[PDB]
Amino acid sequence: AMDQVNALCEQLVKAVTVMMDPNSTQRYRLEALKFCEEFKEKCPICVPCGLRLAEKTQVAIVRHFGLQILEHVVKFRWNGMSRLEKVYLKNSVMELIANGTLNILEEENHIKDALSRIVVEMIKREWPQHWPDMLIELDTLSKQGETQTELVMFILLRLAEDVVTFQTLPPQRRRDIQQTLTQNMERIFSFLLNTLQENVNKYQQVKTDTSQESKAQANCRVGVAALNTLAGYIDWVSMSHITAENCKLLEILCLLLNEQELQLGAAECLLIAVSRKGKLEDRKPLMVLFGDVAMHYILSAAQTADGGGLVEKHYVFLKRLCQVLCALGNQLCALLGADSDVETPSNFGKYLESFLAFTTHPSQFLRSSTQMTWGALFRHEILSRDPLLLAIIPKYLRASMTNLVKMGFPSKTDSPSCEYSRFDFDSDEDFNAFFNSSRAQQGEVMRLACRLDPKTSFQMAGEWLKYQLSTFSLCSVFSPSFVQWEAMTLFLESVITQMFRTLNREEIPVNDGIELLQMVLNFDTKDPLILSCVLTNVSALFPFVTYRPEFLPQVFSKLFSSVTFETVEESKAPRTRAVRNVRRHACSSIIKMCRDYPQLVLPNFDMLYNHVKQLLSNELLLTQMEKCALMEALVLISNQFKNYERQKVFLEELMAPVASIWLSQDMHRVLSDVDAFIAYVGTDQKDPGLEDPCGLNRARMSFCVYSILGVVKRTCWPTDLEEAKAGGFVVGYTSSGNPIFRNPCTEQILKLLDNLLALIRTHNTLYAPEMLAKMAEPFTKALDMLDAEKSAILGLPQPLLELNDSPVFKTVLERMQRFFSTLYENCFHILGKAGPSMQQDFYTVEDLATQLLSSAFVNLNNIPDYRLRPMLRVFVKPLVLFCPPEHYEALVSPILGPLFTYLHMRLSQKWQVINQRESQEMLEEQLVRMLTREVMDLITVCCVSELTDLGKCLMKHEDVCTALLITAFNSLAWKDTLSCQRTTSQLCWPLLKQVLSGTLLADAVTWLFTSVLKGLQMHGQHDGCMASLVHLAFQIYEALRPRYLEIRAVMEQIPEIQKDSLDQFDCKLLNP
Amino acid sequence: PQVQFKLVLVGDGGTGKTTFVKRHLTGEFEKKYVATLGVEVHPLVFHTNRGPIKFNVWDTAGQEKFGGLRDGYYIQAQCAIIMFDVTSRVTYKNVPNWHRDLVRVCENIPIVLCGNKVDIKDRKVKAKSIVFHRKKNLQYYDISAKSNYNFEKPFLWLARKLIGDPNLEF
RNA sequence: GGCUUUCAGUCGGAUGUUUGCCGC
RNA sequence: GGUAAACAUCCGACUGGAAGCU
Ligand SMILES: Nc1nc2c(ncn2[C@@H]2O[C@H](COP(=O)(O)OP(=O)(O)OP(=O)(O)O)[C@@H](O)[C@H]2O)c(=O)[nH]1
Ligand SMILES: [Mg+2]
Repeated sequence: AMDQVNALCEQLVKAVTVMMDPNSTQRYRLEALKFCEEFKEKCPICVPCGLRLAEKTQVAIVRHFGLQILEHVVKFRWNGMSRLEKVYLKNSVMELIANGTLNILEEENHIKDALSRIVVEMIKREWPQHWPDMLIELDTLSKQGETQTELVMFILLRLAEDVVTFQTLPPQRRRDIQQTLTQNMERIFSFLLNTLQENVNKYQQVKTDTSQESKAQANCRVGVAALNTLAGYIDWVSMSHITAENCKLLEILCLLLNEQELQLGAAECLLIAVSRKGKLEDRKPLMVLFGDVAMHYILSAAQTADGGGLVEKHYVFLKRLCQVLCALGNQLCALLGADSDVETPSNFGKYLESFLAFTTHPSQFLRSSTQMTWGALFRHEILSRDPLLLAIIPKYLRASMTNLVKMGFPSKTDSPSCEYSRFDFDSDEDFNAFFNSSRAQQGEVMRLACRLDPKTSFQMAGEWLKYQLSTFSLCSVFSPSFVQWEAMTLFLESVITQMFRTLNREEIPVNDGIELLQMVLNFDTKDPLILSCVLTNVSALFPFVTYRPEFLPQVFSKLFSSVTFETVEESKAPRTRAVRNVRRHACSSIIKMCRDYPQLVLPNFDMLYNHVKQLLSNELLLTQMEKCALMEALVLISNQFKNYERQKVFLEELMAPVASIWLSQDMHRVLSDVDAFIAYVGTDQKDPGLEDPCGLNRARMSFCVYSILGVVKRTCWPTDLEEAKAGGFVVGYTSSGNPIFRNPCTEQILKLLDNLLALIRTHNTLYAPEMLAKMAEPFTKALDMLDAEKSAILGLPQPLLELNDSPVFKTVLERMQRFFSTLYENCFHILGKAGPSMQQDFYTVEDLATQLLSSAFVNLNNIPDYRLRPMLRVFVKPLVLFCPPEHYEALVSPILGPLFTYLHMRLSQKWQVINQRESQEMLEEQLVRMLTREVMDLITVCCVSELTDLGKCLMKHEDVCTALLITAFNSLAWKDTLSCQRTTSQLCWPLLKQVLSGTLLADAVTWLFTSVLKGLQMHGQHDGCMASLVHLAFQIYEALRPRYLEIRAVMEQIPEIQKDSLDQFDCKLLNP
Repeated sequence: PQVQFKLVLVGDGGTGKTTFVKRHLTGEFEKKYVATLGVEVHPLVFHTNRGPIKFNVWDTAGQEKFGGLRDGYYIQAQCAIIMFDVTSRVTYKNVPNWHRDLVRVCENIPIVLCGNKVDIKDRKVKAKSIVFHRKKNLQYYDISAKSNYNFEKPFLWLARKLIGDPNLEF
């Protein structure tokens, strides 16, 4: 009625050819496609056609399409088939394996696939119960030869994948084949093992025996299949089978690591095996790999990592072997720590020797990889005490020194590593990113190494220093010297800080210490980048001066000279970055020095005082930033007077010029009036590029702000009570009996507070569009974000400008832009720090809260996101958190109330803009995310500890309370998935848990639950939110539905709810 | 014209395989998702520092009911790109499928994995959750056919791999 | 239902390390 | 020195994958 077998085969050949034709009419294509679909659905003689096309004579393309048919029939048409038809199709396909395919070495990989897919498809249709002799049938086919055995391996691996890993079958049918698999798993895995074992053997003697290449090549190909298909089971199957015959499977897999043709397969089996997670006791037998026998083949294969140039085949094996060795160490670390029967392997020395082989190899990738396992080895409760590990650290750190040197670019040719870096990373950018992030992790691991062998680490950091000191825009840049110096510094500094934690007060190489300290001191450079390492090496070595205070002056000399300039050139050329970097770096070391050893710097105080006084004498000489770092340092030494009045007098004298300029009559006007202010700073004016007087003004104002902040941040009573008493710092003691301190800088700072709040208020007012429009067109984005700060928070990276260059010149607009951002943050910083510094002399200030509200919180409606975030973090968070409860009433309450109300309102409106939906807008979306997190965090830290005192306390307030609940439950509706869980689990609940008994205004109850639901509505998709929100929804319907009845009102508006199933649950809780 | 290589493009329906290619060839962005039927082979020429290099790109339809020969298009391929969408979590789940199918039919070919449409508001598939490429030792590049972010990176890497010249420039 | 260890996710907290930026 | 962002080690908050227990 339809067609004859002969006729269809003909068109099917014409259709497969047109489809494979790269250059065929698109129209002929569709008709070919439409032919085949129809054929595969309706044609009753498909199997005769499939078997015909599928036959060895045709072109591979055609054979494959024949086989694809026989697969499509098993897969879509089995149910519309007679028992006889099936038995016929089965026997034909089984015949196909028997001898309907080409022999082994001829025969495309794809045909083996297509034939294989058909068997697997029939196995999944009916393996356990209608096809019981399948395992025997395959076992029979496999004895016929290698072409067959390979085919069986293709099938057992596809079958293992589809049912277990991809599990692509209905749940029910899937489950039964897996149970069957497991039941037969000893048989199946025994079969995989012996196949492998014999095939390898035959390949063994026959390999190098000239007149037998075809059989060596064949027995090999089966090995590869076995290893491949084994790799399908090795991770999922019970550990019984792996361990099976005195662990023969794992033994051979090690032996095969030294056979070039089977290694990658065997490495891949080892890898999966040893990454097997789960029950700790199931991994215990993995320790066999540490055995004498296995370790031998492991080490042998690892020794061949001679690294003699990049051979793609070998290097790819090494990347694999390496991961095997990594996982096997993490296994060891995980099994030992748990004391559970696992005792340190005898052969541990061999594992290490072998691991070290990869640690010292040229390849960046290979070295980086070892790090994590080394980090696990070095923090082991037990293995860091192992002496085989102790023994290995000299060789390890020796490796790390080289690892520290930033050599091996994909583009350059300087070192062996360069070759491989090309294999592994597209560009230098991909290389950098890997390198730098690698070295972060490398950092922590190297410390643990030093912590375990402090003597050696110091000795080798020592010798690398002595070495660097005497070796090697045409002065210095990114030359081999600088790169060598930076790595050397970094190692040493790392080594010394570590040493002064582990070695007792007495094991210190003092003599060798000062030895090096001297050499560093006497060394000399006119080159900024080198000096900058010098300065670091001084600070690293500086704990030595504790023993030999004679050296202090030299130390001061070294640092202060660097502060002043870099004699690249003075008032004639522009300041290069590396120059302004060392100066900053020196000033930094000055603070670190004074902050860390101050009894030490103490005897030398007048001299430093005098020095800094001299340096500031010419107001034009140092940077404001430099000026203040020095003042900061001076403050830090005065902490050591440990005496109130003594410090009181110093600081008032230190601050005496700053007070002058700040409390000045015309400064007051500048600080209070917006027009006075715009004036002082030069946004009023259009020489369209001679800002000149404007700059100096806005630098003096920065100077005061920088100072006030400096003093507040650093001033300190003695940290020892008994001592704090004696210098007259203790004012009395708390109810709980904790001393109450007064701080020497209180009187002085408090005097500057009115002008600060003055400036703060004014600065905030400038953000009004009618104030902002008062700026001149040159400077209209004076108060916008620096393009620096933009690509910053969009993740859009930057190029690295050379430190020997000043190409980016400080634009008049960019100059102001930097000023505003810093002045804004710095003012708030002082207020942030005022609380924890002054204590209850700041908190008890009269009408503080009102002053703060009218200044700091004055113009929020116009204050942007990027300003408010800084404000909250730097100012509000600390103001509140450091407040003694006595005044949660006085000021915390009157401030947080209006703040939370506002913030919440601001955010909801911000979120509705976002819910409404190039770079310029997309950017602002990011700032809403970060602000929201900041706000939620602020709320959490405030009352979550269940609530803190000021949690309880703020709740016992009308406005505060409402604002905390609204905000918290509204958070669930914002599209930021990070806040959902945080707020839900930590915040939403204990808030309601506080306002159970009493007034739960009916309208409030209904809203609360609707808002939790909007949460489930917004998120949904995300497993984190949903679970967490469901539970929270459940807690509200359970503490609130025994009392109120309007909760159910809400439930019934939810799409698809059986009211009957509701009723049943509703009454279940209203009875017992 | 010179060497010429066979390139196989696989992945779920709607991950933008056809649009990625239509771009490279013409240089225009296609908006409507007209479902691909089977395959559409496209030649792409790349004047390198080593001469012109051609790419026969087999744009195979990854819609269940529309792939023609499917596995048959992989026949004698020499490099492949497996593509998925970051809007659809499902498409990254299905990557190991597209992979098993490829290596089985033609083993040892360089494959590049590609997460498309990174220009879309919020990525459901987070850049940190992408680990498959590391377990199967393949290259990855998140990309966009509307944005052109890493537009040529997959071709360049393949080209680099086939010719065995790490310094190869497009 | 009452009490716990192991294994992946989504966070949370605490240290630690690294990389950017800081002439106003 | 300060500030922001990445990663790593450790001890909870819940979703889900094996069991011990009153
Ligand atoms: N925003 C965005 N949309 C894209 C991008 N790439 C593709 N699309 C859209 O995705 C949809 C489908 O793209 P196609 O290329 O047709 O999908 P395909 O891989 O050919 O689908 P199949 O061939 O059937 O597997 C279209 O609606 C395109 O507009 C992208 O990079 N960004
Ligand atoms: Mg397509």
